[PDB]
Amino acid sequence: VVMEEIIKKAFIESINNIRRGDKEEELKKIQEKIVNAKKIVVATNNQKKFKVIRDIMLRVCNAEIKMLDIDTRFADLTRMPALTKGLIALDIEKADLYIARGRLGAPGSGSMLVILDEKGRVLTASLSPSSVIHKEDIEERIKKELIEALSRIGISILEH
Amino acid sequence: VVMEEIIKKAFIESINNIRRGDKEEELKKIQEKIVNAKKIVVATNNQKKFKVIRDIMLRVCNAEIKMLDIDTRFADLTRMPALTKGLIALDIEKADLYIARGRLGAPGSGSMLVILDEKGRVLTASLSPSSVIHKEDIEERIKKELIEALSRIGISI
Amino acid sequence: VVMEEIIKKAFIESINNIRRGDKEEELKKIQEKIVNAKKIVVATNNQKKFKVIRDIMLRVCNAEIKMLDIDTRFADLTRMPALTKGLIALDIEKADLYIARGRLGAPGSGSMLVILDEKGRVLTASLSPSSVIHKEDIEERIKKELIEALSRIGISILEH
Amino acid sequence: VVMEEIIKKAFIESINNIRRGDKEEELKKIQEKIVNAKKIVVATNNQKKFKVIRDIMLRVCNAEIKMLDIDTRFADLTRMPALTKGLIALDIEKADLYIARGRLGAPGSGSMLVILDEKGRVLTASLSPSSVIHKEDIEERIKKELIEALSRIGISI
Ligand SMILES: Cc1cc(OP(=O)(O)OC[C@H]2O[C@@H](n3cnc4c(=O)[nH]c(N)nc43)[C@H](O)[C@@H]2O)c(C)c(=O)[nH]1
Ligand SMILES: Cc1cc(OP(=O)(O)OC[C@H]2O[C@@H](n3cnc4c(=O)[nH]c(N)nc43)[C@H](O)[C@@H]2O)c(C)c(=O)[nH]1
Ligand SMILES: Cc1cc(OP(=O)(O)OC[C@H]2O[C@@H](n3cnc4c(=O)[nH]c(N)nc43)[C@H](O)[C@@H]2O)c(C)c(=O)[nH]1
Ligand SMILES: Cc1cc(OP(=O)(O)OC[C@H]2O[C@@H](n3cnc4c(=O)[nH]c(N)nc43)[C@H](O)[C@@H]2O)c(C)c(=O)[nH]1
Ligand SMILES: Nc1nc2c(ncn2[C@@H]2O[C@H](COP(=O)(O)OP(=O)(O)O)[C@@H](O)[C@H]2O)c(=O)[nH]1
Ligand SMILES: [Mg+2]
Ligand SMILES: [Mg+2]
Repeated sequence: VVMEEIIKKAFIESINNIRRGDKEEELKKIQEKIVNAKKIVVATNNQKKFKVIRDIMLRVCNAEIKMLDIDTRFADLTRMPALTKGLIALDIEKADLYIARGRLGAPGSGSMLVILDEKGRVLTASLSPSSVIHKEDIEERIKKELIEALSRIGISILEH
Repeated sequence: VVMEEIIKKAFIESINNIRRGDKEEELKKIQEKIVNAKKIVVATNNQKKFKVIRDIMLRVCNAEIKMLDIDTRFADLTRMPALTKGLIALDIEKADLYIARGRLGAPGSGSMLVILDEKGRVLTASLSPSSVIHKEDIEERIKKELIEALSRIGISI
Repeated sequence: VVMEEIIKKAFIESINNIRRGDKEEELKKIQEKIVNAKKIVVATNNQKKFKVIRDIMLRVCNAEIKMLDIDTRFADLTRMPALTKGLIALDIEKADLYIARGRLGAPGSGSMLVILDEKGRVLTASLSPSSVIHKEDIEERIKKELIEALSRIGISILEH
Repeated sequence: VVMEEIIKKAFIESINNIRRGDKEEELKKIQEKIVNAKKIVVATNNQKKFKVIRDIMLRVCNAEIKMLDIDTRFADLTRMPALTKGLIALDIEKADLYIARGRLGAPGSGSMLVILDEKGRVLTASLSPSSVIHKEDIEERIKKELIEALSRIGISI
C-alpha cells in the first residue's frame, strides 16, 4: 500500500479522536523506503562528513550516494538550519532520500541530523548537545546521531 | 545582554565564514531564559501530560504554569505536529515559555518534546521512538524527554 | 530539461550575488508544469469553490481533477491556513498539482489562493481582501483569484 | 481586548465548525496595531527599498523606522524567501511591526510584500508578477505593493 494511503488513515484517526500512537504498518513503510532507496543525497560541505554517512548507509541499502555542497550562509540565518539544509537539497537534486546535519534551532540549541523522503516528509531525526558540553570530535558525533536515527524507526546497523 | 544581540553576533559570524559552533554566552542565555521565566504555557489539554511536566519544571524555575483551553490534537494533520502545537499556544496566550509534546514528523516518526521562547524560537528538544518500540508508560517517557531537553543545554535537576 | 536544474542555476546566481530577478526559462518551466498536469487535487470541501476551479482549469489542461475527502477545517488553527491545506493534500494524494484556497495568515487578513507542485514548491498565488471590505459573491472572487494566479506566470485563459 | 483573545475566539469558532470569513472586530485590531506602531523594522539593508517603504508608512503612522545592518539576501534559498526575511528581522530586532519584500516561492514565482507583528503573525501581504512580465522599476512596484497591502485591511492614504 502507498504512503499517501497509510497517512490518510492516521489523519482520519486524529479527526475521529481515536489515534493511539504510531502503528506497526507505518514503521514498516518507513523501513521499506530507506532500505529500497536507489538514490540518496547528503547535504554537507566537507569530504569527510560525507564519508562517515556514506559508509553507514551502504550497510543498510544498495544505493548510489552523492554529496551536495550547500553554501551554509544560506541556511544558518533561518529558524531551523538542519531542516532548511535538507529542503535546499530537495529543490535541486532528484533522489529518494535526503540526509542533512546542522544547528537544530536558535544559536546555542545544539545539533540535529534529519532524513527526508522525496516530498519533504520528515521520516526520522537525531540530536546532540552543543560541543561545548559533549566535547566529542564532529566525526564521532555524526556516527552516533545516524545510528540512533535509523534504530528508532527499526533499522539495525548490526549483522543479520 | 538581550537575546536579539546574541543572535545578531552569531548571524554575522556566519555571514563572514567565522562560525565555529555554539558559544558559551549562547548557552548561558538560554539557561537564564528558562530558570527566570515568570510564566509557562504547556501546549496541551490532557491532564496526565500536564502534570508530569508541571511537577518537573517546578524544580528548576519559579513560574506560574498553566495548560491550554482547547484540544491540541488537531495539530496532528500538519507536517511537524509537535512544533505546530507550540505555535498554536503562542497565538492564544502571553507567556515567557511554551512547552509542547507530540509526533516529530510523518506517522511512524516517533516523538518530539520542544521548548519555545516568547517569539517562537526553538531553544531545546528531545526525541523518542514509536511506543510500539520502547514499550513504556507515556508518563515515564515524557519524564525522560524533559530531563534530557534540560541537560543538553546545561540544566540539571 | 528538468526542474531541479533550472532551480540550481538560480540558487547559484544568489550565492554569487548576481541574482537580478526571475528568468524567462523559469516562467516557461512553471507554465509547462501546469499545462501538462495529468492529475490535480483541489484542497477544499466546498463544492462551490471546487466548480469554479475545475471549470477554469479544464480550459488550460486536460487533467483528472478532484476534491479532498477529509475535513479541511482544522487548517484554520495554523499560521498560514491556505498553505497548510495544500500541504495536507500533498501528504495524502498522488498528483502533479495541488490548488488550495483559505485564510492568508492571522484572523482578519483576507484570502490566499495557492498552487503547489509534487514536491510542495509554491509556483504562484493571489490574494483577496476580507469580504467585510470587498463585499462580493464567493464564486466571483474565486474566479478573479485563479485568473490572476495563472496570468502572473504567463498563462493566458482567453479565447485564441 | 488583547490580540491573543481575539484569535482564541476565532480558533474556537473553527473547532466547533461555525467559523465563516473575517470579523469586523479583527479588522479593527489590525488597523490599530499599524496606525499606533511605535517601532517599525524594514527587513533589508538595501537603502532604496528602505526609502520607498519608510516614506509610505509615514503617511499612516508616526513610528520610528529603521533598516537592518546585515544583508537579508541569505533568505533567497528557502521555500518562501519574503517570509524568511521577515523572520530573520524578528530574530535580531525588537519592534511592533516587521516589513519584508522578496521572492514569493520557487524561482519564477514573482514577489511578495508582507507585514508581521511582534510575534511573527502574518497581518497582510501583496504580490507582483516577475519583472520580465511587468517591466516596471523596483521602486515603483514596491510602492504599489505597499499601498495595496494597507488598503486590503482597510487603511487608506
Ligand atoms: C509517536 C506519536 C505521538 C503522537 O502524539 P501524542 O500526543 O504524544 O500521543 C498520542 C497518543 O499516542 C499514544 N502514545 C504516544 N506516546 C506514547 C508513549 O510514549 N508510550 C505509550 N504507551 N503511548 C504513547 C498515547 O495514547 C497518546 O495519548 C501521535 C499523534 C502519533 O501519531 N505518534
Ligand atoms: C550546534 C551547531 C551546529 C552548527 O552547524 P554544523 O554544520 O553542524 O557545524 C558547523 C561548525 O560548528 C562546529 N560543530 C558543530 N557540531 C560539532 C560537534 O559535534 N563537535 C565539534 N568538535 N564541533 C562541532 C564545527 O566547527 C563545525 O565545522 C552551527 C552552524 C551552529 O551554530 N551550532
Ligand atoms: C521576483 C523575485 C524577487 C527576488 O528578490 P528581491 O530582493 O525582491 O529582488 C532581487 C533582484 O531581482 C530584481 N527585481 C525584483 N523585483 C523587481 C522589480 O519589481 N523590478 C525590477 N526591475 N527588478 C526587480 C532586482 O534586480 C532585485 O535586486 C528574487 C531574489 C527572485 O529570485 N525573484
Ligand atoms: C478571509 C478569511 C477566509 C477564510 O477561509 P475560506 O475558506 O477562504 O472562507 C470561509 C468562509 O467565509 C465566507 N467567504 C470567504 N470569502 C468570501 C468572499 O470572498 N465573498 C463572500 N461572499 N464570502 C466569503 C464563506 O462562508 C466561506 O466558505 C477564513 C477561514 C477566515 O477566517 N478568513
Ligand atoms: N449554509 C452555509 N454553509 C456554508 C457557508 N460557507 C461555508 N459553508 C459550509 O462549510 C463548507 C466548507 O467550505 P469552506 O470552509 O469554504 O471549504 P474549504 O475550502 O474546504 O475550507 C461548505 O461546503 C458549506 O457546507 C454559508 O455561507 N452558508
Ligand atoms: Mg474551511
Ligand atoms: Mg476556443
